[PDB]
Amino acid sequence: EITKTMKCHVVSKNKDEIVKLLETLETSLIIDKRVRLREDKNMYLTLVSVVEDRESDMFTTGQLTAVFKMIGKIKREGPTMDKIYGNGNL
Amino acid sequence: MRAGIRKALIDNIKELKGCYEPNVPNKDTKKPYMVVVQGQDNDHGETIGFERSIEVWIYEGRTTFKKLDKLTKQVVEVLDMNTIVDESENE
Repeated sequence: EITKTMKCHVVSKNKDEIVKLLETLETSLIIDKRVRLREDKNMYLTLVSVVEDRESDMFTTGQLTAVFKMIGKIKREGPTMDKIYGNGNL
Repeated sequence: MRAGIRKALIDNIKELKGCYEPNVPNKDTKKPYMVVVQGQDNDHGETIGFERSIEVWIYEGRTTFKKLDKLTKQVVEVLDMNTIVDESENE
């Protein structure tokens, strides 16, 4: 399991635009509860919690805090029993 | 904001003889007179935005400090939290 607490910024001259952009970004991240890591669609970043702190600085800190997790699989395989054979005696 | 503060001080105070800019008043200016000096503009967070600092330097004829204290109380009464309109900026 790989977990990342990724924070986001939104810069703009119009602060109301910052609020609107953060609102739509949050709603998108919530209603679509995961994100396509790559265009091959094999992986996904399931959301855990998205939180905004409007008091936080626009440039240094960043308004929105999101936590994503992903579960890999250890990449190991082995030989397979395609064919089986045996004889009978007494 | 100089015009608004100057106009408010002149209108609402009658002991005052004049409210000038920093290096204007000559030595023969009639005291008491005030001087409006603007300071920094600092980003004091999201809720306040940029906060300008303004000073109003009262002057008096070196008779006694009680006159200046009375004038200071008058200035505080005039400018403290009362909305002032700057006609030049119309803001």
